[PDB]
Amino acid sequence: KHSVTQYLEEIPQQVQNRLYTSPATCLAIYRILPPLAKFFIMAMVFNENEVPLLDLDKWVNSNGKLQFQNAIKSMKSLHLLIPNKSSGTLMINLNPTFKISLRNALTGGEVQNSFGVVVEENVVSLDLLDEYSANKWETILHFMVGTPLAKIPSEKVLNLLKHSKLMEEVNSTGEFKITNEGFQFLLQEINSQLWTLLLQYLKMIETSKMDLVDVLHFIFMLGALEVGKAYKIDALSETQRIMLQDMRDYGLVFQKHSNDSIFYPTKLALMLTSDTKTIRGLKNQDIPDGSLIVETNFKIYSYSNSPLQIAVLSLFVHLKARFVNMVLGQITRESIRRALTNGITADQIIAYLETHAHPQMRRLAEEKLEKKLELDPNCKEPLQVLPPTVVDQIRLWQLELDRVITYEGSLYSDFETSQEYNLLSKYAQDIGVLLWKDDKKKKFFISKEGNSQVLDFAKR
Amino acid sequence: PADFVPDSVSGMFRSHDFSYLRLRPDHASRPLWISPSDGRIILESFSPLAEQAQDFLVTIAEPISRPSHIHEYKITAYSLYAAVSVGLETDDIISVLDRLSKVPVAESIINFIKGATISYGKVKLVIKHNRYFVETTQADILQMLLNDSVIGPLRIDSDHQVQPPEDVLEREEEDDDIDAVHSFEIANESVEVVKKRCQEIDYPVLEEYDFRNDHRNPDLDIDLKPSTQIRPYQEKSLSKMFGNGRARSGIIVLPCGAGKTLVGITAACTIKKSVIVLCTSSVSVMQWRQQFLQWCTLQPENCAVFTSDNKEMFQTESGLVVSTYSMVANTRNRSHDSQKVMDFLTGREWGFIILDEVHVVPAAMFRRVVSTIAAHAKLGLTATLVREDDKIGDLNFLIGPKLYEANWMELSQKGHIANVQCAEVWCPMTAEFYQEYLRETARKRMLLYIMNPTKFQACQFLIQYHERRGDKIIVFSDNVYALQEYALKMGKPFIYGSTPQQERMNILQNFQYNDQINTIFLSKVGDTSIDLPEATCLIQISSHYGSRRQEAQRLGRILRAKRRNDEGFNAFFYSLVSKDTQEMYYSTKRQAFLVDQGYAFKVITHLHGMENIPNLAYASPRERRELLQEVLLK
Repeated sequence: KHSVTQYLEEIPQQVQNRLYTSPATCLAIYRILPPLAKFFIMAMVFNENEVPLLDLDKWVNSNGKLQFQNAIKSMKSLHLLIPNKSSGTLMINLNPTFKISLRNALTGGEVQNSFGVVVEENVVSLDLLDEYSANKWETILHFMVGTPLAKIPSEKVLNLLKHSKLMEEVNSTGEFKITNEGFQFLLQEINSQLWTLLLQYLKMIETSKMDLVDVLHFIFMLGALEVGKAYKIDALSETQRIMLQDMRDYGLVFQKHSNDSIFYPTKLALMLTSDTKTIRGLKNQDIPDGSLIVETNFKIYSYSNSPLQIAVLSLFVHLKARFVNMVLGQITRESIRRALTNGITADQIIAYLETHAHPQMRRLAEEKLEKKLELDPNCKEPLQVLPPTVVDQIRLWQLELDRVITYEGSLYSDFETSQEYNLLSKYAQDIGVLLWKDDKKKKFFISKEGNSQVLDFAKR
Repeated sequence: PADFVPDSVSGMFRSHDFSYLRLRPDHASRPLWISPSDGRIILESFSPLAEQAQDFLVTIAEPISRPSHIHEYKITAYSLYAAVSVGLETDDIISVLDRLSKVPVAESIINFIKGATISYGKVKLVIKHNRYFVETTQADILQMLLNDSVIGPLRIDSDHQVQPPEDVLEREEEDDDIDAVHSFEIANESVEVVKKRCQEIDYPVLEEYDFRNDHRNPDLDIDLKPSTQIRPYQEKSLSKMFGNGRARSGIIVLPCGAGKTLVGITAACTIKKSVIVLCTSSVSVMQWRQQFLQWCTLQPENCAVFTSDNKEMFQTESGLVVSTYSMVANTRNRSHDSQKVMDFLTGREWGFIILDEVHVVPAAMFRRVVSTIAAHAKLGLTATLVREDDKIGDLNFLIGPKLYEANWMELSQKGHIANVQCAEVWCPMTAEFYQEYLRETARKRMLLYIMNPTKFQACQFLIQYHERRGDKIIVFSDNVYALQEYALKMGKPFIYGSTPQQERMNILQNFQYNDQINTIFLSKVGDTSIDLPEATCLIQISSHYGSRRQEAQRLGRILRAKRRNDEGFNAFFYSLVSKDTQEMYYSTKRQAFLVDQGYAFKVITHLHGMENIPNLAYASPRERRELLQEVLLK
C-alpha cells in the first residue's frame, strides 16, 4: 500500500481544509482516523472550548499514549488541527473546517456527498451493477495486475498501469506484467491494491480538469451518501463526473447504462471506504467460492478455484494443469522462488495466505488457531500458528534470493553521557523499538518513535 | 514367463482432465472427494464414513497424499490382489466409494474397483480329497479351473481320490485356491506352465498352501516354538498370509534388520515342511543368523548357513536351512558345493523359500532355479517398492499375491522410531570450499567437502546435545581416513573404517547400554551387511551412495527400533552437508527422498550456540583449507 494517509499528509494545508468543508468528507476521514483520535475528534468536535493538554492528560488511563502520540502527529501531519502555543501548553483546537465539518455530519447534516445522494427507484440492487463492476474490476485486474485475459473496459486503467506503476510490465507497449509496484499492490488484501492504483488516477489527472479536491470530494461523495437516483450523474463534479464517467467506463464507479444514469449501488466503493465483505453473466457465488492451497506436506490441494484467483497463485507456484476442481502445483523452496527472482520479496505472500485464499484453508487453520487467547496463559504449546515451517521455508529461500539483509530507520548521535543511552535502551527492550544498541559507539539505526517520546518529556 | 505385470501396476492410473473430467455428482452431498482420474480419495472432515472409506481404500489402494485436512491416493496396480483378499465387494467398493467420495466413480475406476473387489484377488481354484482339482471355489472358478490349459487340460476326469490328492495334488497345484469345491484332480507335470497361464490372462488368485495334504513331503524336524518376538507389523503379515485355515505364498516387503525373517520362520513353523531362507549375500547369512537368530527358536545347527567358502552339512538336513541367492545361483559360486545344493533341491520337494532383499540379486536367476528346483511355494520378504526385478516374470505373481506392505510410516511412528525428525545440516561455507568447487568438479572432491570442520562441530552439537538428552547418535561416513581423524579430537570411542569387530561392538557396548559414549561413526562397512543399531540420531555424511534404491534400504536399515520415549523427538536424523559445494544436488535428492518416504522433515542450520561449543579445532577458515589438502590423499 502507498499509505495514502501518509500521502495525504504531504499535500499542503489549504487543500486539506478544502476537503474538510464537506461534512460527508469529514465523516469519511473520521472513519480512518485512529480510534484514540476518534475519541479526541468527537470530544473536541462537540465542545469547542480551548483546554490545555494537561487536562486531556488527566482524562486517559496509564500507558497507551503511543496511540495519542501517533494520533496528534497524524493530526498535525494532515493538518486537521492547528497547534496553538498559548500558555506554554498545547491548546489543541480542531481545524476550523474539520471542527465545523463534523458538526453537520454527526448531527444529520447536509454533507455534499451525504445529502447529494438521490433517493429514487434503485433498480441497481446489491447484485445490481456490482457484478459488472466486479467484472470490470476483474478485467482491470487481468490487465493491470496481470492475468490470462485483460478484458478491462478502462483504457485509462491500462495507461495508469504503465506510467503510474499500476502494472509491472511494458507500459509503452500496452502490457500489464507483475513487477515491484504490482507485487506490492497485489500483496495488499484489498486496500493496498485499491489505494495504490487509485493514486495514479488522482496523481496523473490532477491538474487539468482533475480538480484534486473536487475529484476527492466526489470519491468521498460516493461514500458520503448512497447515490441512488441521479447519483453517479449528479454526485460528481467536473473532475468527479469525468472521474465518475471514467470510473463508470473504467469500473471505478457502478453507474447505470449509457455512461449517464443514476448511481447503482456497486460494492467496489463500499469495499474501499467501509473495508468490509469483498464478495459481490449473472452468477455471483461466494463467499467461500474462492480459495487457495497450503499444506505441511509441501503440496497444494485445491478443490474450489476461480478464473483470476489461480492466475495470482500461479505467479508464485508452478502451474501445470487445471482440472474440474484441482490445479497442479507443489509448494517448495523452488515454488516461491519463481517470483523471488523478479525481485518480489516473499513478505506479502505470508500475509496473503492468511488473509486471502484462506476460504479453502478454513479447516486447515481450524486446527491451527485452537483459541489460543484465553488458554494462552494456561497452555503455551502452539498448534502451528502462524505457520512457522512454511515461514522457515520461505525465509530460507527469500534470504537466498537476497543474501543481504537491510534494515530501515535513522541513525542518532549526541549520546555524550552513558546514562542516557542505557536508560532508553532498557525501555526500548520493553517496547522493542531498538533493533540493536551499543554503549561503545553510542549510535543506533531505528525510527523516530524512541527519539520523539524522550524529547516529549524533555519538552513537556 | 510365470509372472504378470498386474502385481506391479503401481505408479500409473493418476491422470484426469477438467473439460474431459466429469464433475462429481456426490460433490453436492458427499463428505470426501475420491476422483478416479488422479487416483485419490480426498477424505474431508465432513464424511459420515471417513474412516470406512480409508479402510476400504487402504485395503484396495495406496494413499499417496497424507494431509491433515484432505488426503490423496497413489496408483496401486497390485492393490487389486490385496483388495480382493481384504473382502471389499466389487460393486460394494464402488458403491460406497462413489457415494462417500465426491468425485463420481468413473467407468475405469468403477470397472477396476469392480474388478479389484471381485476379479482382482478373487480367482477360483478347486481341490478335492485334500489335493488340487480342476475347479474353483465359486461357479466361475469351476469354469476357470476346467478352462485352464494346465488346470483343465492336464486334469484327470476323476473328481477326487485319496491317493492322488495326497500324493499328486499341470503339476501338483499347492498354490491353488480354497479347496472343498467342485473340481477334478490334475496331472503332475508343469506347474511352471500352470503359473505361466495364470499370469498371461492376468488372474490374481487367492492362493492357499495345504501342507497337511502333501504326502510326498514328510514332516521335517522343526522345533516348533513361537517364543521369538512378535511385533505389530509381524502378526498381520502372519495373519494375512494365513487368513482362514491354510496359509499361502506371496510378497511381504518388510524392514530389513527388524526381524524381517521372523514372520517367515514362524510361518515355517506352522507349515511343518521343507523351508529354506535366502539372504542378500553369503556374508549376511552368518552375520544375520548370529545377530538375532540365537534368541529365535530356529535351530542354528540344522539351519546350515550356506556360504560356499565355509562348509557345513548339506543335502543331509532333516529340517530347515538358511542361505542366500548368491549361494543359490550367481557368479558367487565359490565351489561346486552350491551347485550340489541346487541338484538336491530338485530331488527334494522344497515347499517354502524365504527371500531376504531379493532386489540386490537380479531376478533372472530366480526363474532359472525355480524350474529345476520344482518348488511348491515361496516368500519374497523384500524391502523396496521400486526394483530392477520387475522383469517379464514378476516375483509377486511368481510367488503369490501380496498380503502386507512395508508401511514405514507405521513403524517409524508407533514407538520404535517414532517422531522422525529428519534434518539436513548446511554447514556454513568458506573460501576453500568455494575454491575447491570451482577448481575441480570430479568425484574425487567427494571427500573434499566432507572434511568440513564445522560439519564435525555441527556433529559435535549433536554429540553434546544427545548425550545430555540420553539419546543415541549415529554417524554415517563411507570414508575411512578422514572419518578416523574426526572423533579423536573429541576423545571418545567411535566406529571407523575397518574397525576391529570386537572393539566396535565394544564401542556399541558403551553406545546403546551406556550413555557417556553415544556417538558412532558407521562407515560403508555397515552395509551390506552388519548389525543395524538402534537409532535415535542418525548422521549421514556421504550423500551420493549410489544408487537411490540402496538409499531406501540404507535409510530403512540404520534407522532402527529405539525403545526409548523420553524426548518428544525420539528419532533424529541429520544430513551434514557442506553448502555451496558439490553435495547440493545429492543432498537435495535426500531432502525430497525423506519427505517422499513419509518421514517428518526439518532443516537444522542454526545450532544453539554454535561458536561456543567445545573442541573449537579448525574453526577458523585458514585451518579448514589445510585439512582439505590432506583429504586430497584420499
